[PDB]
Amino acid sequence: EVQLVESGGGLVQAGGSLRLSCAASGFPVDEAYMTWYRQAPGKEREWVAAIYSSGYTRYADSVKGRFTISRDNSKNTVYLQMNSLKPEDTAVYYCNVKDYVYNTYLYDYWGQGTQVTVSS
Amino acid sequence: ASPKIFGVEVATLKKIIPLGLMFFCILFNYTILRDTKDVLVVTAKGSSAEIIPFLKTWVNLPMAIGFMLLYTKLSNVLSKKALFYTVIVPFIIYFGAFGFVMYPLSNYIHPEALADKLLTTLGPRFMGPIAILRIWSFCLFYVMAELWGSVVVSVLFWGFANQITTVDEAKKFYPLFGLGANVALIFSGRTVKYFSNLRKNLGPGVDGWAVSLKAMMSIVVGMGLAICLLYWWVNRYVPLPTRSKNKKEKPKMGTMESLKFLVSSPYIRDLATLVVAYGISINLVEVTWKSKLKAQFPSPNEYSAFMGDFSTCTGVATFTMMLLSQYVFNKYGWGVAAKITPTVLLLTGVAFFSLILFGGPFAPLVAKLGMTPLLAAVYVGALQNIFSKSAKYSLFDPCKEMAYIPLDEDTKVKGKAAIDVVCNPLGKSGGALIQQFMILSFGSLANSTPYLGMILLVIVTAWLAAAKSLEGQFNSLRS
Ligand SMILES: Nc1ncnc2c1ncn2[C@@H]1O[C@H](COP(=O)(O)OP(=O)(O)O)[C@@H](O)[C@H]1O
Repeated sequence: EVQLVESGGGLVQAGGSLRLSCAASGFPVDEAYMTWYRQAPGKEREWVAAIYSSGYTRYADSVKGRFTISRDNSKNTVYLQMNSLKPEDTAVYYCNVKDYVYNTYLYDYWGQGTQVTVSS
Repeated sequence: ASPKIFGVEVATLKKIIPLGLMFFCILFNYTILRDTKDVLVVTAKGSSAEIIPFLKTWVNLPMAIGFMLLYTKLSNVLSKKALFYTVIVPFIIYFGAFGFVMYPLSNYIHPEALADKLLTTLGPRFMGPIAILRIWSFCLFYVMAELWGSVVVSVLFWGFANQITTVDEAKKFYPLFGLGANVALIFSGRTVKYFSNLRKNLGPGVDGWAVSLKAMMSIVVGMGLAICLLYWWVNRYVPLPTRSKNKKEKPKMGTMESLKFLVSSPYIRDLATLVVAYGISINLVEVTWKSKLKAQFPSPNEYSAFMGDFSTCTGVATFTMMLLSQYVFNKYGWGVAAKITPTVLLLTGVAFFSLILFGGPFAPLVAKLGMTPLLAAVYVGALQNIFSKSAKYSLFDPCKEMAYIPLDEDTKVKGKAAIDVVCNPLGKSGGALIQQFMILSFGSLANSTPYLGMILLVIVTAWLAAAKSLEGQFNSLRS
């Protein structure tokens, strides 16, 4: 019954800004380990950002400083604020709730993704 | 023609006034330290309140055992005067150095990158245990702030108190020592909140919590030096009784079977049972409460201001209830006063857990009081700890120290040093071990709160079953 629906993706110019939204159902986002991935055609799926139940945030080096992952408890939503968008940020962004211990994945729920395109 | 100001001799006044003023300064520092140590490890980046279950068992527990062995080894190489300074001066140097030197350098010495690699390779359940390696310097401050309350409050002070004070003065002025040292909590709590309020001067750049932490650690040194000056005065201008002992000096050469002697007694076997049951239960409730605290106050300064307010409230409640105890004891008895603390802790803990569990549906009243469910949990847990800990300081600690009277004069000295140093950390580490097993088994601590309540009832129902065992034996060394 766990579902993740993504929104906010669209066309922006280089250097613009977007805010991807992750509406979650079936679990509270404050108790979950939430991540944002991105996948561009021709490349493998790349991890972008991650937020923990403690509120601790981790970012990839290619997005560190420009992207910011957060969450709204009341709305049960996880946000990815993407600032200073480069044309290399064009990909399908996937929001993912996940749990694992060392290599045993207890559960792994993905969204259907949202397309982000940065023009030039 | 010795004067008797206020009906009390001016020779005893020179002994009691600087002694309750010292225990004021001792609990003034601890109120700053035990508040800051939670602000430091809970509100750090990459850490949560789930570090506390792992801090207390793997870091705070063996360092308390390590200090016990060092303090016992130091007791037979240094004088009584020198033993006080060589224990309390390193504390003063550390906390002063931490404020001015070690905290600004935390960004350089904290392995935030290696820990983020462990967090991904090992997953979300292990944020707590990994957080010990992220902020290890803040974890060292935690154990030193924990050792201040266990050694300076309990071992250093009461060791010096029970030495210069006779049995008659110890029955008259010890209750006043707790009263005046809760005014310390009221004043140091106001001190913690005042110096936690972000100046907002130089909003960018300088860390707001860094200037806060330096001002407080300066007071810890200044109020800590006052302990050393108040100690130099009583030892130079107050006649030390040097009361004659009854036992021989031959009890010595004991480093490993001193513990066997202390465990052979079925008396200490129940004293320790109580001192562990409290600490197991208090941990089981307070780690969850502090998780709620981190959820509510994420910045170090918000958390520190709340801890100052909470310390002031704890001081006022403990003052009131140390006034009420000197009637509860006389009217009811040691056995009833030893029942109050376990029962109040159990009821407050189950009320807190039945709000974390069964309060979501009962959100109407939470909104009625103009609060969020998280803020309601924060305040209910704050009242839990206020009531439980004031109950402790006012009846359980009096019940504890009212049970060492019918013993030898050398079993007590190194026995209630042992009981404190490795039974308060031991009890809190048992509770922390329970909570950390449940963290590594169920994921988060929020998934473990239904089982925290069942274990809370089991520890309390043995807490009472061990108080009665000590009651039926505290009564049988009397008519
Ligand atoms: N406000 C206080 N009033 C009286 N005693 C205190 C106070 N705070 C701490 N103490 C004593 O300091 C000793 C060590 O404190 P601590 O280990 O922090 O225990 P606790 O956390 O249960 O208060 C305990 O015996 C405690 O009773």
